[PDB]
Amino acid sequence: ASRLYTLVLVLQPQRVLLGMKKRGFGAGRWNGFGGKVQEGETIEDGARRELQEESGLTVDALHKVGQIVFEFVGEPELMDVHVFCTDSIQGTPVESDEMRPCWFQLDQIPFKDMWPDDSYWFPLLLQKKKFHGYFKFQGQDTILDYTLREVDTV
Ligand SMILES: Nc1nc2ccccc2nc1N1CCCC1
Repeated sequence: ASRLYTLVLVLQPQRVLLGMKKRGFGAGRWNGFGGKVQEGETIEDGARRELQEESGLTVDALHKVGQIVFEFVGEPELMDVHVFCTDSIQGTPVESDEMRPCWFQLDQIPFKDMWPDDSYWFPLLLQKKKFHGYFKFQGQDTILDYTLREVDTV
């Protein structure tokens, strides 16, 4: 009863890359890069493809850092989001009709213009912790309840 999704954060020692969606899913918020996984495609392969297609970057090594399940009250399908980190990229991010990438110093993460769950798990990602999480939403701006715990293996 869930659909697989990937989310990739390009995290360097002093900055992180986010992209502003110009429309569709996530318009007007800063997002990591990702999307649905294809049939016959592993999750790690889906994440590499999604990062490259949406940001224009080429990634060597991806590290699995978390798994987050999203429930939207009333919607049957859960979103099972597999979160990845990387610091080994080649290229320059590309702005397209769909996405506007920007680098953010770690102290200037725009949490007020991101999703409400990001304020909870993003700090774990930034200090190299792995996590498993669950968030129940009503709409897109209200967390009804949640769980989030640090783990040794994702
Ligand atoms: N992190 C996200 N939180 C959301 C909360 C409510 C509604 C939608 C959301 N989308 C998110 N992300 C976009 C790509 C994966 C994570």
